[PDB]
Amino acid sequence: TQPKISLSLHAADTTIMHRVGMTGLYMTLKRLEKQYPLSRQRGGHISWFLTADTIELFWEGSDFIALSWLINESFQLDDTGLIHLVGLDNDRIDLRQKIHIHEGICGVFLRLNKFYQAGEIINTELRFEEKQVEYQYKSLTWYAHQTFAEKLCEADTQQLRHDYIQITSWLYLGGIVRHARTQNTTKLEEKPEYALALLFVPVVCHYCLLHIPSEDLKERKPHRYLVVIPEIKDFEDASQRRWRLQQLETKQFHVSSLGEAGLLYYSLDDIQPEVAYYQACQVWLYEKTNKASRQRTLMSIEEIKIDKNILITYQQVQKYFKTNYQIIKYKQIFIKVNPIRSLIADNLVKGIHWWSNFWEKLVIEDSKEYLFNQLFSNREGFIIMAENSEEDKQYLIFIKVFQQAMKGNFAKIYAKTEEGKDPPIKKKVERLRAELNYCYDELSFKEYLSDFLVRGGLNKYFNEHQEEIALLIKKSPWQEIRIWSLLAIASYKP
Amino acid sequence: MIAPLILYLDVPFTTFRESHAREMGKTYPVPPPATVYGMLLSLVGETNVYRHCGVELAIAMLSSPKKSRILRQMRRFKNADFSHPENVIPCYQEILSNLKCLIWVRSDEEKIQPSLRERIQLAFDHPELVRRFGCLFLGESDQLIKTIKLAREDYLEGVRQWAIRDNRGRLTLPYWVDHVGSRNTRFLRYRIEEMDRLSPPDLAWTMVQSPI
Amino acid sequence: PNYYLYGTVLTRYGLASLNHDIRRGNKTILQKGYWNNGKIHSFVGSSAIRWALRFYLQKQGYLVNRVWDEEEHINRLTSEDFDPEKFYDDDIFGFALLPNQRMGALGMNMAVSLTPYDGAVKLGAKSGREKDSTSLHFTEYHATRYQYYFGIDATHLKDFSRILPMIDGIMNLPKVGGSSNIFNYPFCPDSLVFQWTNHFASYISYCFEYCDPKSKEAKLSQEFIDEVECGQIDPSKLWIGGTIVKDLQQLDNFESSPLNKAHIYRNRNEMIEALKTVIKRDLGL
Amino acid sequence: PNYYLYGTVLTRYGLASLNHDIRRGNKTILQKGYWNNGKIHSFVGSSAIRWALRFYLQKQGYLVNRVWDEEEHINRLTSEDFDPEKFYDDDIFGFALLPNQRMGALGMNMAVSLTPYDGAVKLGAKSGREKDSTSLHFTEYHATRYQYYFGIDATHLKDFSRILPMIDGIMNLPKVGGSSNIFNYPFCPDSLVFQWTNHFASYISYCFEYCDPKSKEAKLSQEFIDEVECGQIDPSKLWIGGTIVKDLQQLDNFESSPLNKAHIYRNRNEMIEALKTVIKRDLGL
Repeated sequence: TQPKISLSLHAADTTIMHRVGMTGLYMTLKRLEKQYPLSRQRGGHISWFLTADTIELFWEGSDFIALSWLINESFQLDDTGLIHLVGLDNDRIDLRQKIHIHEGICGVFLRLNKFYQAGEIINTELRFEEKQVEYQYKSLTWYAHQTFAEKLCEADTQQLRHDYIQITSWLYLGGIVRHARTQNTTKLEEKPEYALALLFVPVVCHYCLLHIPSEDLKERKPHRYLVVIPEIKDFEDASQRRWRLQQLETKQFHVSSLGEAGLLYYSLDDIQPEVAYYQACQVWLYEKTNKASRQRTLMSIEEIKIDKNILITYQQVQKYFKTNYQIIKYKQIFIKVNPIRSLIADNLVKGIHWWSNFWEKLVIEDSKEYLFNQLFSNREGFIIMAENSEEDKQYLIFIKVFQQAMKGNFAKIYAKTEEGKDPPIKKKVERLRAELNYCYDELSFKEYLSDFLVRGGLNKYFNEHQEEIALLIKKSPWQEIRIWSLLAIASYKP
Repeated sequence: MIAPLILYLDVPFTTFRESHAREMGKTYPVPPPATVYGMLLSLVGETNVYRHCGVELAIAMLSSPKKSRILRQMRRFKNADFSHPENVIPCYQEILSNLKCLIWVRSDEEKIQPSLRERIQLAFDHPELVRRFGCLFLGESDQLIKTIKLAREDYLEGVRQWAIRDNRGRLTLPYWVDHVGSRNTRFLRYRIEEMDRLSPPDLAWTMVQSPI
Repeated sequence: PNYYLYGTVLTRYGLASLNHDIRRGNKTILQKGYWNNGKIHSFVGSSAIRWALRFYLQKQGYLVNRVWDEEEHINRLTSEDFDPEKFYDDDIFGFALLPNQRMGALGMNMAVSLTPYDGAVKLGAKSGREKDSTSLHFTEYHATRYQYYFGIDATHLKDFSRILPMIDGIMNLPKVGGSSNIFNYPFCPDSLVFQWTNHFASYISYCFEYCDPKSKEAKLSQEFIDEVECGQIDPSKLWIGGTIVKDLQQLDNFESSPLNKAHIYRNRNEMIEALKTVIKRDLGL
Repeated sequence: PNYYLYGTVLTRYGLASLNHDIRRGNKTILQKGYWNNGKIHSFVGSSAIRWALRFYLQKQGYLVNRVWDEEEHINRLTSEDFDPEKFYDDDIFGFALLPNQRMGALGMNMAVSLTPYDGAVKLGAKSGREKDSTSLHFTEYHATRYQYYFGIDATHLKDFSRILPMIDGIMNLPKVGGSSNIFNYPFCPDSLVFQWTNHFASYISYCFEYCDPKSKEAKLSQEFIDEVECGQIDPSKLWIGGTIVKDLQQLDNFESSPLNKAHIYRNRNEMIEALKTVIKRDLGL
């Protein structure tokens, strides 16, 4: 029959949020026909025709009852008070991820209590490794999503309105009224179908928790919420992607950068070498302005465009570099994110070399060795990427030169070592690190480096690349040469 | 058919905050047709907005700018008292730096003489004759324009990034802006395609009309 | 007959942490963004300099509708119905309301650090045997020169005589909002590029450029000189003053270049007097 | 009117380690950053000199809201409510407890090192054969003259007579926070460039330069002298005293340059007395 509601991704007036709401409509109707395959089961007899990029609606009788049934079935609340969105497959989602998504949605969409009424704070002690950490969350009772149907349809005729409808920030993120004194007039307006899309946006977007590297996670529980909103190219592709991303563990969702969350949203995407892969998504950062802030405010929006090379490099980093340490304490499941992974990811998104300044972060900045230990755990990975770096070549040759020189020095010590006595190779290595760290200017450090190279003996590598290594020593700032010498000492493996 | 007038644009800082981004000063990558149309009206000293409906505008983006965020204690009309602290709110606004672009103006669809192209040309031949006010700016009032001059298609003799309105594109630029709310705002979906042409593709022509 | 006055002004070399942005528990990040060649430069908001000019106008007579209560650190408004014919601030910076509005007769871009920003910070632990929180603060600072560009339509002014106090204010800019307690950074001009023309477009927006990281030479950008030599941006309307005059006079062939026939003075006050005389003669003050 | 006092001060030559930043490993790095010519210079923070001025005001017997218990190494508040009318430190340095806040008359900048920092370090070790983890350590030091810039607003002072003790404190600055045990660096001035004008524009910020990259010479910068030549920065409002007076008097054509008709005194106390007399005459004290 004729469409009372017509929605197409190809429509010009739509924005990204309208498209993601359209995808939410697509998936919730898919789950509904999975739950109610037969026409008469659904109230009002609302039929939907679904295509790759079009969602098509027909029903019988007055609209009000049809959209009321649709809304009531779409958004629900379980006994525990957590959110229940039929678009997402709650059956195979565990309770921890349900708490995660519910907390996110009340923290970003239902930020205001004028739209929702909460229940009692429900605390449950979930068991991990013989530790019953008490998850404490505020249960809900009602929210404006369940009853937007009254605003969508006309009061007198119980039918969809034929004019623009004023919307609010809970429907469209970022759509606050700047001037409260002009609340009646300066309010965002939209057509009813786009209003329904803005109703159903929350299902598609995932939610992640951000941890400030400067802030000790022990002294600061995470409260910043990152909302990942993906650009829509096809309904089925987005639905499959979201259902795949449902599999991930909550400890993955805790990230240290917006780009990390964006890459995680596309981590489970299939890679096809014949198909040119390209995916785009938006990351919306929500954070309390101050300590006593009542509700979160949108503090950053950043676009991520991921191609094939960036994604495979990110998978390589994930493989080589260690995962998060799920520290668990008194109801305190802290998550230790590796800063390096994020640093690389950031540089990747920037398109700049991953090795922008790892050492700076690993040692200079990381005196505590929080990620320096990760360096120790992932030093090979660092080298791997450095190997990829062609410019590193010269420094790699210098690494081999210094390793040969220290091999010669250790051979000299072995010759000096008396029979029966244990040679202090560990003590000599510690002395090497201390002496290199002692060097305070270019002249002294170059003195020590040249003297050590001479004491090493005949070096094959320094003979083969005489001019290149000589020019590298002459040109490079002595701090850099010291850094790579320390890396050579740390990377020595006979 | 008379060659369409071409303007060279160079703005150090600019921002095109989106219609629905009212909580954040997050901006379009490209100047929207509505903002360009308004700036052209300001250049020709045309206060009325309905005078030059129908003019077709095409934008060629010479270099992709960088997006940067800045903090501002923007003032809002929340409380009746001006001195009340509720008026001042700290929020972030994104800016585009070193924006260089070329604009094609085709005023043949205009039904009122003289057309916008003729007015812009006459303004550029005789700067002293044109009477207007204010300082020419793109986006926010404080974001002045470094260089707007009459130029040919060969001014950079380089490679151009055009803004082609794709029904499946990413950007949703408005060509008519309703400042009060969002009723009369009209959107078109665009894309940035890297093509080596000195003349804009037909699709790249965005023709401004009243929302009615 | 429209008349405008555009100007690119470069400040001195000093240590500055002027504007800042939202902190991260530790560190008070000076806001920054990309610039020429993509290098990150520290910025100073346009509203900061407009606030500085408003404070200058209020500090020396020149009736202001938007008075700044120094004791309370708040902005009190004398007359809710803005009267640009009387108040200097409504005449220049304009106002907004729910008659209805008035576009400000002054537009200035945000100030830009002439040199790219490098990671620099300042430890800030407060003295005392007891070491509680709110200690070890970090203040990101920058040792560069700041260059900002402004433009005024003198015709749009309700009182044409109000251009001169703005000139004195820009010359004697009191203070851009910043950590004067830790980083007292003066904002008085050190080299000016003014142009008083009836043309709407002035191609002198950002002419001071040196890059060459961690340096203070601050040569005139090559593109500005090429634009001057081209034939446009008429040298007769140009006004060059400050320390850059020395480098211009040390340039080879400068005695024959078209830049020679531009109004050029080493002394800043002589520049200001000559420009003010020209403006007063042209506007009939 | 609106009188302000600006000055750039140079210290004597000696070994200084006054601003150790967050140390790494065993070496106590003193804070450093880039400056003129791109060479790393050592910085002493302005908060340290503000603390030194606070301590001077406390010691001389003035009220001072914040009392510093030397034996306890703790800071106490005489009254929880800041009263700039009664307390000198609240009047001058300002406050923010979080009325509530004051702008603060004294605005001071960082103390830069006139000579670039080579990287000299000093080893210290605990005596005795019994050696533990805390046995040996490295402390970074610098042999330099330090230079900082400050600016105060005479009108902004709640009591105008408070400008005299601050000048006396600057000329008699107590110890600036550092390591006095092993690097006792006196911060007493030995060459001043003071400006006391009604306009704000200041062109004396960091007007000192080194003759040789590693030397104790401390000649006046070329830019400052050239700007005095050109016509701005009126010599009648200039106040130069200290060791630089000898170098200025040994310059050629000094009797003809505008520097001749500026207030120059070999003895710093005489120049301070003259400037104090001028200030007391100007502000009716």
